[PDB]
Amino acid sequence: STHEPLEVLKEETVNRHRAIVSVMEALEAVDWYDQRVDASTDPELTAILAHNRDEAKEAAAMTLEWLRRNDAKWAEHLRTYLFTEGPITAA
Amino acid sequence: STHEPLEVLKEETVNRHRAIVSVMEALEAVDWYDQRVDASTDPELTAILAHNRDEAKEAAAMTLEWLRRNDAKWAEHLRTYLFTEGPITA
Amino acid sequence: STHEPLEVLKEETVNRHRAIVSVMEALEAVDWYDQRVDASTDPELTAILAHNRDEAKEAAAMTLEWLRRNDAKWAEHLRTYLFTEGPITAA
Amino acid sequence: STHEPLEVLKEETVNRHRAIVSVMEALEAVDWYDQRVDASTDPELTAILAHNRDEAKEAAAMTLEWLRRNDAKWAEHLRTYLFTEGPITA
Amino acid sequence: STHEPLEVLKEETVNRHRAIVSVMEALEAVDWYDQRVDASTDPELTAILAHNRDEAKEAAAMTLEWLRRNDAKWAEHLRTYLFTEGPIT
Amino acid sequence: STHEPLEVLKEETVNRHRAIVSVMEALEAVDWYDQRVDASTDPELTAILAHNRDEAKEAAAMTLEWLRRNDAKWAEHLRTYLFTEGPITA
Amino acid sequence: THEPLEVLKEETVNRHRAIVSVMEALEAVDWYDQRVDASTDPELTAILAHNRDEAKEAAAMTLEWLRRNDAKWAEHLRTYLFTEGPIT
Amino acid sequence: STHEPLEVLKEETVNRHRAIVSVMEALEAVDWYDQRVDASTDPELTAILAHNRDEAKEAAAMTLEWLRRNDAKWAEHLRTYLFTEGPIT
Amino acid sequence: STHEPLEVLKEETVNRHRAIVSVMEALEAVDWYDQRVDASTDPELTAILAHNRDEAKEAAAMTLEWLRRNDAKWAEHLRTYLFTEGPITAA
Amino acid sequence: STHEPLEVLKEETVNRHRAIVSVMEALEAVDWYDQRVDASTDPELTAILAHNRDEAKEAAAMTLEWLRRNDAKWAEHLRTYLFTEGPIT
Ligand SMILES: [Mg+2]
Ligand SMILES: [Mg+2]
Ligand SMILES: [Mg+2]
Ligand SMILES: [Mg+2]
Ligand SMILES: [Mg+2]
Ligand SMILES: [Mg+2]
Ligand SMILES: [Mg+2]
Ligand SMILES: [Mg+2]
Ligand SMILES: [Mg+2]
Ligand SMILES: [Mg+2]
Repeated sequence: STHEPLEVLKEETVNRHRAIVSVMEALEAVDWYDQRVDASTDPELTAILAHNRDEAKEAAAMTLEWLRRNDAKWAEHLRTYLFTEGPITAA
Repeated sequence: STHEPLEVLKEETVNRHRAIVSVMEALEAVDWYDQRVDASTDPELTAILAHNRDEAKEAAAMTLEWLRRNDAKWAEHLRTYLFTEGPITA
Repeated sequence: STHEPLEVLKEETVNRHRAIVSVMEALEAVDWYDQRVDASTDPELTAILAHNRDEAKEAAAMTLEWLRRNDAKWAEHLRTYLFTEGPITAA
Repeated sequence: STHEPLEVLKEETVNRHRAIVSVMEALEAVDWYDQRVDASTDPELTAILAHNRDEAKEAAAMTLEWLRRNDAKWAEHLRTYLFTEGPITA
Repeated sequence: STHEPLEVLKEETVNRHRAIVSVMEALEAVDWYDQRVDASTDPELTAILAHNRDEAKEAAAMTLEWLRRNDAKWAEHLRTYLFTEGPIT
Repeated sequence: STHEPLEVLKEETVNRHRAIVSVMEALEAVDWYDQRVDASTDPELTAILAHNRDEAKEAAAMTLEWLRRNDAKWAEHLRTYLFTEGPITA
Repeated sequence: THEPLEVLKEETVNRHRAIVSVMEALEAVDWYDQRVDASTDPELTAILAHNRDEAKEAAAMTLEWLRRNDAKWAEHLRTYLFTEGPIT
Repeated sequence: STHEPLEVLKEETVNRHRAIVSVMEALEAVDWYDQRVDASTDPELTAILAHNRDEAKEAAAMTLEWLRRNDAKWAEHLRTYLFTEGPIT
Repeated sequence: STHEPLEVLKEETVNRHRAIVSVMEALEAVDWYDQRVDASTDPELTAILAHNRDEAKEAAAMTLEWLRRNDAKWAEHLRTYLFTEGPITAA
Repeated sequence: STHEPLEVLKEETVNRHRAIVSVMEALEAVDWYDQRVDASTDPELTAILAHNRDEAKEAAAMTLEWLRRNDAKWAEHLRTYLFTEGPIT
């Protein structure tokens, strides 16, 4: 699934890759479930879709914390920006 | 861009969509840049690639903070897990 | 996201479409998560990936039950094969 | 057809992959067949598509049972939710 | 799902489009199921896959018969080649 | 181009794969050529496209006869439905 | 298409139909020829090679249409086709 | 990037592959550039896009001549249809 | 061919979109042509491919100057980095 | 990520490939961000997207200069067209 061959990649690069694409897929799941939540005309499907939407938000948060713990620059930038107030582009 | 038609989606949903896919695109850029840094055999090229890799992390972090501010569940789950100690799943 | 234009589709069909593709995406995440579980050389990431692997299984299951309650043939074929013994083709 | 290389994947993980993508492809055919059932303006084609739609639902059902027999968590979660009454998220 | 817009296409063309992509999708499933039959190391799964493989051939054949009945050239060319002997060439 | 690796596939499975995808690609060209015939506003182009469309039906028909000859269930299922009368779903 | 139809000229849309018909024919020639090399069944190989060459013919016809209906295709095809010596 | 694996392909087949897909990629750029010429509302961009549109036409033609020189059936079929008069079919 | 619907885009934006993806496609032809130049074992074909590779570079160049003339930040950032000496990151 | 296999590619060709695709990916980021700048109905988000849009223009510029230093024909053609006035063609 990696774009470069595995023998030229440091083991750590490959685990960050596995974590990053797991976040990507959770995010995409959040977006698509929410869109189906707005568009659904069956209220029982909608509760299911919204529950799993929020489970996918959780999966993303866990895996982002791993990246933060395992990457110095994710650590610095996430601290710079998450849980702040005032203009985001100026933090 | 969207999966469902724009006319049945709430304004807020569509703005969050724009933020989510931007984080996705920055995440993917992080991954691909970093793999290229490992594999690059030109150190001037490697330096560019590694610099822009970290600019993409910042772009991701900015947009995720936006999601955090505009979505109750993004705020709750990011607060449960980010900047913690001990087993993440716990 | 539908193949045929929305105006020629019955509302129920579009609701089942939303359900089916949601199961498809959940299945896919189960598969991709589990493969990363085998391949991860970081045990912290592996635990995160396995936890979310199994939440994706739950989302699949909830949404198939919705399909079952809202489709006569899903109800029939699921009843025939799930929770059986002996050769599956022989049920 | 796998994301990770075959050599680091347990044999069962690869057979479960084969089952999951087969279920995925069956589901997609159900969906597309049903949409074409609604849209076809030739009632003969419509009968074919509806018949094969349901064969495809059956193929998904068979393979899902295989998953349930070969994965403790599929078995638990399918036991929690299928053939129940009342709110699915409860 | 069509390439040209629906307002400029004849209705029969659009039904034939529905039949054709149904055949393609069944064919693709035949191929992919059969490859998994070869590669599967769990024989209970292999049996499921081979049963579904062959149900997919049946869906293709039915829908190819619909095309044959609803398209003169499908009828001509399928008549020339199917169930013949000697070099297909 | 095979979903599974070549070393685990039987040679005849791989040749049927080569035949099957050739039929698919010919089928696709029938559909796309026929759609362009309906939509074209140049009658010379229209005549080219309808000519090649029907050539594509021929390549499919040829390769489907090969499949019939080389796969027991293609033979059985094709012999059940082609050149029949009355409701197909029987 | 790329752009929406309402901003496109009708000459451009017909050329598009011709161009992608050539592209698809070209792609079929390639994939057929690769399967000709790879096939270990000679009756299939004969079929695949036969249809390969029909696809070259479908491409050639449609290219003549582009030539007759596009001034620069007519110019560039005339410059290079059926020549000898360095193509550059 | 090839359909079949490289180890079972002739180098001739693979060089013709390189030529065919290069023509395909040029053909697409001609189409997409021309569509952008129609759609552009800036006359300078439009002028750039049209020039590069026509460079792509040239690249297809050169590479198509190589195919003619290296493939007996390319040679026969191109010589039947290019630069002719009357019904192409 | 736009991610967002045309009716919400500024006309100058869609034109810049048209120029950007044209650069992208020319860049891609340069890369793929060059790889075919290295790998090709026929020099007539390699010469053809090498000629068109460089024509594609020129197409990228022309189109990027249009972007430069119609977007201040393209103009600024391109003015900082192109035709410089010494470490590219430090300009 | 290459179309041809790495073993037949010169080391520098692969490096230029890495640089080219990096520019390509930046370019796409500029476009999609800018379209969302126009379309967003939340001004805080728009500010983020406009900032990141312009960071991506910068990455493209950096990486484009690297190409200019490592490819004689990029150097010639970039020399010809960038920072000029008058008809580009
Ligand atoms: Mg949870
Ligand atoms: Mg906790
Ligand atoms: Mg259903
Ligand atoms: Mg749950
Ligand atoms: Mg059955
Ligand atoms: Mg049956
Ligand atoms: Mg013929
Ligand atoms: Mg012919
Ligand atoms: Mg020229
Ligand atoms: Mg030039």
